Amino acid sequence: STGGKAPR
Amino acid sequence: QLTPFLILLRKTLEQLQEKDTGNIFSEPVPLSEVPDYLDHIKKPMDFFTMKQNLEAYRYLNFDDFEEDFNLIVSNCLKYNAKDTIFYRAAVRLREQGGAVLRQARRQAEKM
Repeated sequence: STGGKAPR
Repeated sequence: QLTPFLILLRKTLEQLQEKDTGNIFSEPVPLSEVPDYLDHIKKPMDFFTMKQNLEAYRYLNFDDFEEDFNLIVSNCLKYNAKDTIFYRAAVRLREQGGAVLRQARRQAEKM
């Protein structure tokens, strides 16, 4: 649903 | 009395931030890394912004303080997929913050 954040 | 209430909120905010063991919620979500964040999240929140709001007299009752903690969590659940450490960290933050907010509210409602 969103771009997302980079895996931590 | 404003001054002792602000002292209580500062203490409470430090207690909540201590639960952020991943250092995930301590500063705004960086738009340089998450360019679409504002397309989805109407009112970003984080612990640094809460500290600024506190000193700017934006929290004059416990409810408005708790509301912004709850936004840290709900924004994260909304933005991130369930499988991510971000989402899971927000679930944990809510769980751990509960006791902190419960105790602090009782202290506020003694004033």
